[PDB]
Amino acid sequence: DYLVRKLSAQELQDLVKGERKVPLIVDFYATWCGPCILMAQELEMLAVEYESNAMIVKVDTDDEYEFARDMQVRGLPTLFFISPDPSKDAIRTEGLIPLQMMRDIIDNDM
Amino acid sequence: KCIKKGQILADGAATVGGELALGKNILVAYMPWEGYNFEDAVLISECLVYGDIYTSFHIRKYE
Amino acid sequence: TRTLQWKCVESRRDSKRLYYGRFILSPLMKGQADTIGIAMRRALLGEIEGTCITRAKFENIPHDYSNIVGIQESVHEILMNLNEIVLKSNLYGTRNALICVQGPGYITARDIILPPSVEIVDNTQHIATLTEPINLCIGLKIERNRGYSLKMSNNFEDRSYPIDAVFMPVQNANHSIHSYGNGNEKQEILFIEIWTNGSLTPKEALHEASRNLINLFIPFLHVEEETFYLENNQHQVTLPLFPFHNKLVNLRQKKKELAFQYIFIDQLELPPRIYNCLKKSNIHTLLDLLNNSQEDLIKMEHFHIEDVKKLLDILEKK
Amino acid sequence: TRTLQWKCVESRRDSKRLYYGRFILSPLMKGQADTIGIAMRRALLGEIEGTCITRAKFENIPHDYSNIVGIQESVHEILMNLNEIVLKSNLYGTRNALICVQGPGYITARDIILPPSVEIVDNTQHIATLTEPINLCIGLKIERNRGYSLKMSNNFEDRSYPIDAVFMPVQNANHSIHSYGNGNEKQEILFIEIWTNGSLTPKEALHEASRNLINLFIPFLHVEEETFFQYIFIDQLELPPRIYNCLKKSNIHTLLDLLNNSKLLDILEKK
Amino acid sequence: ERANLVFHNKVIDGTAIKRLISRLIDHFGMAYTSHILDQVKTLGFQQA
Repeated sequence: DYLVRKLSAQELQDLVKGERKVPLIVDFYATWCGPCILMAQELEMLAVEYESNAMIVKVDTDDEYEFARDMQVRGLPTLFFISPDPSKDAIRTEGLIPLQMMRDIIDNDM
Repeated sequence: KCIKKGQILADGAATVGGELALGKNILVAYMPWEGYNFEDAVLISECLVYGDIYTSFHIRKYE
Repeated sequence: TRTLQWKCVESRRDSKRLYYGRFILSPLMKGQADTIGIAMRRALLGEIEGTCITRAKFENIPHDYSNIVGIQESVHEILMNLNEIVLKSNLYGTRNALICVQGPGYITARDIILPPSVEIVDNTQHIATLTEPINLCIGLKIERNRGYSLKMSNNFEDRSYPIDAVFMPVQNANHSIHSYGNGNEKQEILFIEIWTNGSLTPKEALHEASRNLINLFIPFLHVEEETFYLENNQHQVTLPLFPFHNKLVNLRQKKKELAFQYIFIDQLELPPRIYNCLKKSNIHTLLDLLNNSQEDLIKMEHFHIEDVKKLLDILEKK
Repeated sequence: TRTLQWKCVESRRDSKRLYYGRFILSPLMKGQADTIGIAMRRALLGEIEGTCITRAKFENIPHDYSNIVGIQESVHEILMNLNEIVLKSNLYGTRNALICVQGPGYITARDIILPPSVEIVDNTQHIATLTEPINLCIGLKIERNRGYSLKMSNNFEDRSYPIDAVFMPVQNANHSIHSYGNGNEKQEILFIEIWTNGSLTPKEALHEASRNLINLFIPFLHVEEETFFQYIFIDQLELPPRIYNCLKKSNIHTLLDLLNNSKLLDILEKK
Repeated sequence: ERANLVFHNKVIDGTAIKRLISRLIDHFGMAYTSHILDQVKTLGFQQA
């Protein structure tokens, strides 16, 4: 079905270099990070709520540490909101953001 | 085991080893305790309850 | 290396179900040993969970006071034998166990089919004696709890005769306080000796009592009840900030503006002297500030008549 | 259904040196409320740090009498007034406070020159009354100890008069248990009642007592670093009479008594 | 309001306490003394 899918850095490049029809959500997580496990649970049901209208992808910063530094991921949990239209800019949220804010970030403002 | 005539085989209730046994041996302190042993009142611990130390069987006949 | 050290000065294994351990804690400043000793005394005696059989279920017997052919013990003798066995388990909940065997022979604790959660302590404990080749199967319930099982009727089930379980695993505890003879700060030496039924070693019981004690005094270090905002339904929020955020989004959608009980004087651009005096007077919220009077503000130490005038117009602009 | 939470139900401040506070803790399982109440009461009464004056030096006063000119109060009564001063502090060790004052007037707690970390809870407390225009300098000794602790050193004897100061910041404490039943749901409610002398609020004393209690049981969780034949007697075994008498004199009757003390062994080892 | 009691300093016994209750009843009334008895009862039980 639809859930948060584990992807690596090269699995995220073609995602952002290629076509994006629905908004792409990048979850920079680490297994040792406590709040990131909480951050996952919100994304578990956010994916259910938005189903195929949005895409959720998790990236492990322990393995993709060089890639996270390029993304300027200053800590965890960090979420990247990628607009389907390449013209618009991205949104980086740091900290355990609430579920409601993620709703308005992807439906509007992006 | 070999038994002489008149020796004990089984002991009934309130009898242990051929002796009358109507009670129990328990640790006891003779002190006043907040009035719960006022006059002839007795203060006991839960050990006597959950330990079945003073648990007795009673059979009632309805006819 | 630590200035305050503890050690197990003597550990003994008198029998399979009687472990003795003595522990020392030195040096303790005067009055600490008395406080630690009594709290450890009460925690060890009545704040340590144990697991044991709670009820047994036979098949073909009419009642727990009948006799089974081929068994040298009465059914009531079996229940007391079951009530005596010792089990260890770190998990809660009611679990099943089985003694489905056939004789003749001796039925011991080693013959009990136990779930992986629980473990048998003394496998040599006698349960029953079978004299003829009968097939005996007993259904067991294992539960971990505090204190002792309630000695009241609960046999409404399918003839599961209840067993008066005593969950307390610490048979006895004692502590002694000895003067360290320092002569400069009145240090003291604390000894703790623990007797356990083998379900946990005395060192484990010493740690478990300390951890259980901490969980009893740690609630006072939690935030006071009704401090954060809640929907007054869950009463237990992992993230205390979110329920208030859910209020603002609903508030913004309805455009009703935040209440005064949630507006703090920090946001009011007050002079630093005014802010410090209000905080000193335990006035933190705007609503609390409004409930006071001008006379109630003049009586404050570093508060003057001219200040209540400038304070009002600041509120007037808001 | 509920979680273990605490709340302050009553809070009164009917003095500058008398605070009252009542706290509730619930729900509690059977038997826990008594344990918490007993330990918390012990922590509140003695385990909470208190600050008060311990010694008083009468500088520039060689009178050494019970009374001095210009002061109505006697020297002994001045010490008594000092002993009533309520102080709050976070000091470590010992500090010095000074009371140098003018002539006629009232010496209050407001007139005490304080070390940086200490405060006067009630500056209106009366120390002494001045009548004649004479200056008076008093050398105080501020110390912060627990209620249960004892101190033996008293500055020997250098004209400094010791003050037998009680270090209780919590004037009184009491706990009560309310038990509620719902057929089979026996939950207990613990009430904590704290009286403080204003040096700390009863809510603060509740936290300090809880923290002091926790700091007592933390050491039990500490771990350390790692580095890489009564029924046989000496009579039966053939022994020389010289050795036999020596053992018998020392009450060594059996062989166990012999091994518990440490050509005797050569003959013994074969049997 | 401070109560003008008398600071019994030597000892109290069966006769001494009986007199004190009589004086308390004749001065404060039975409602006060009924409460005083409960406090005295608790104090006696606690110290015993």
